[PDB]
Amino acid sequence: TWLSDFPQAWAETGGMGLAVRQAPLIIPLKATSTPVSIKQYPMSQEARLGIKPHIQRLLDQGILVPCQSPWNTPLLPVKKPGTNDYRPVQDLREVNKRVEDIHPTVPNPYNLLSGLPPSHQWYTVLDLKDAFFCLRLHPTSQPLFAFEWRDPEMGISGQLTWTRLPQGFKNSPTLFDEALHRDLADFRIQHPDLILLQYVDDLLLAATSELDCQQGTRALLQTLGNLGYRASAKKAQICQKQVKYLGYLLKEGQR
Amino acid sequence: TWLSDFPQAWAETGGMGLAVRQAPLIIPLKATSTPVSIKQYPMSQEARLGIKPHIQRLLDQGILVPCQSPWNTPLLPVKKPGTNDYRPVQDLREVNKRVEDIHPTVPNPYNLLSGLPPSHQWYTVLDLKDAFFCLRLHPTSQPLFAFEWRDPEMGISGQLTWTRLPQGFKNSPTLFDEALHRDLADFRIQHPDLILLQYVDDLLLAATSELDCQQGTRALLQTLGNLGYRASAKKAQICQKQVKYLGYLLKEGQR
DNA sequence: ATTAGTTA
DNA sequence: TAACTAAT
DNA sequence: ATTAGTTA
DNA sequence: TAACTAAT
Repeated sequence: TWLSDFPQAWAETGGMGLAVRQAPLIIPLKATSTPVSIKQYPMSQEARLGIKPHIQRLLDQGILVPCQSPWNTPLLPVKKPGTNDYRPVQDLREVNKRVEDIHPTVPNPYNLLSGLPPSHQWYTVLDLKDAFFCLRLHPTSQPLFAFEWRDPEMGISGQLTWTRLPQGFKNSPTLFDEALHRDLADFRIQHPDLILLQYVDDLLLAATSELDCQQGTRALLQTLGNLGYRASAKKAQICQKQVKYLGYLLKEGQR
Repeated sequence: TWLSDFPQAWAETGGMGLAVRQAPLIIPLKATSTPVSIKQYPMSQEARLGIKPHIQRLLDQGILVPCQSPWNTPLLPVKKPGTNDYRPVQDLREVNKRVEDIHPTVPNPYNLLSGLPPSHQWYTVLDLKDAFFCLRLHPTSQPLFAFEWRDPEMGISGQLTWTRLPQGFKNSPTLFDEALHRDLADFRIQHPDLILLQYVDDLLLAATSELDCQQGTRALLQTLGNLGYRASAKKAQICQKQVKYLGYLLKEGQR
């Protein structure tokens, strides 16, 4: 039961993550950018009730905080089902347009896999839960991602914003990927034999013997939990010779 | 009055033309071609009355003759005005598709004009009237261009066809152009100095002195009339230093 | 609720 | 040009 | 009356 | 995809 050996490493028992070694991120704007404030589109009580719990939880976790900002983007009530539960999706497109571009350093899955040697048949796959939220946003950049929120009967003043790298921000994947690479550089050095593939929040650890893939996995989980990241114990694929990774099925140095 | 000096050369007084030196044309079909017979689209009495005179005249001139053929294309009643006189336009497209292609030897106007020297400022422009009809169609090729014709009260059996190169046939421009070039080759040889440009039925004669452009024009008209072609005395532009040719205005070695 | 892009 | 298609 | 091609 | 545009 790896779940018991490494409590801090699993989202199930380690609590929300926070990459303690990473300095809060500063988001540079384009040279000519000025704040854009888009009024919130009227939302139905149904959508609001559906979204409320999520907002409340984020506030209690400190991921969302009240604020007053010249920036504002609309919240979209998206129901994953065909007519069930909602989830808040923020339309950060006008903000993305005003933020300075950075080089896309995340390798496409195909090329990433080309780094998998035939010798390592034992793989481990971990998915980091709420990856972006583990990265802090510098207070000077937080106002950029503000949106409107209310409760027709008592509630928050008006706007809330993120204290962590938000979903929907064009640079979140790249910044997370680069941050985790910095945090796992030492681990790679301490395990010259192991093969560690990273695709934003999806990790594939490779090894020759179940002993390696096993001892290596223990070190990774311990390392991850220690750095402040959290993996999904639910979806975790430990020391297998066949696993699903990035939409592929790895089985015998194949796919 | 050039009209009196050369009666045979003008459509106004020479009668319908007929290139006596040109052998009746044989139209080769593509390797796999089979006859196409498209029934005549119902025509209104108005259109028919409008077209009748033209058909009658062509028959009297021997340009149209009765026939029975496995080929048939529809006649289209086209009124050049917005609601006036009609003219018969035959849709030979399905026939054009079955006829073997030939190389397009007619030069585009731009390139043709590039053959105009600065030295020749005196030009003459002649337009051959009913050019295609001056070329005979071999009896073996005539059936190809058949169409339906009737007179609700006495008339022609059913189909008529052309005995001359018809309008609407994809190769008519090229074949006429090549035929006239053969008929005017000698004239070019007998007038090394003169500049003769041909664009299907549009002729431009160039010269240095009004004497040349004049004596040369007399020889051309005489030659043309003698060969069986006919120019429009109406639109004729004799020995001028400015003339309209192929949509251009020639004035001083310009345009 | 919008929109950048692709298809009909 | 109108419809789709995906995306935030 | 149809149609091959180009634009909306 | 619908409309045009030219052409026979």
